Amino acid sequence: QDFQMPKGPAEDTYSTSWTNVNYASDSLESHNLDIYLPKEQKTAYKAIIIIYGSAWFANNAKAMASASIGAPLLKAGFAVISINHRSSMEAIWPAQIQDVKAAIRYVRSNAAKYNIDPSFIGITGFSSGGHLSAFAGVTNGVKTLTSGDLTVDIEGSLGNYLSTGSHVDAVVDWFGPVDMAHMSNCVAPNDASTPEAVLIGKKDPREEPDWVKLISPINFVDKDDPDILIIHGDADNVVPHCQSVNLKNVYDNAGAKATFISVPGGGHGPGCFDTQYFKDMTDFFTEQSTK
Repeated sequence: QDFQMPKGPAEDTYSTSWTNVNYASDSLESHNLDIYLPKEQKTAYKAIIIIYGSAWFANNAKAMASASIGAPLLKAGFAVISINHRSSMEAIWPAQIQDVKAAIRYVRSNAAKYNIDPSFIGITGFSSGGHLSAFAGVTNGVKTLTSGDLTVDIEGSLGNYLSTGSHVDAVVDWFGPVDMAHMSNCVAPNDASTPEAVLIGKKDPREEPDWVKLISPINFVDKDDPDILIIHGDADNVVPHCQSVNLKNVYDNAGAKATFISVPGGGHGPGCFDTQYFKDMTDFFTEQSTK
């Protein structure tokens, strides 16, 4: 009757909540995040960072990501930290990834204050958030990436915790676009009308091999990189299934560890956010948290 779309995780799934905390020591809402500790109270919680999907367009949707995936993470026993990032329309790449990295230095540096054990900081996201999650899980320890004559600052200088590591320990990628060389028909780059074109500054990806390489985490997968779980629906009409197939193939051929879960009849979210696959995520994140 009076209806309210779910805003953040349900109230009974957490004991403690800090909302609209800035992680960049500035005044931008694109640089805020929210933190939730489980109901089952403990001395410390290992942490999972989450990122909304939005074709990189949104800068204010951390409550959607919380509402979608936060409850199973809280019930599994992890602190859940949901972040904002800047819109592709207000800062082109690498801005989004510098935001994620800054958010990570924030969580790790201040873990104690939030009763976070920084022993483990996993990361997850859906769609473009899954992209950003994955881009972090293949760039632990990297401050710039260069392709041809193009150089991008991945770590950035955002905020006041630059000495703290900006690394993540495990990744769950929910149907993210991770191979932009093959987004069109799964064989080619898209044209300049698409969200990756805006991400690289309204250039035609078909003309920009270097930009396309440096927004595509599939290009940096290494044997030693943190393990990853990839979940994609085989009827996804927005980001094609082939993306996740490719990412898994690359993890497999580089000597790294990827699990790929394909969701039959799964849309771009629909059918994928079932108990079954939330469990795949929480089981994964638990095994990683303990190993």
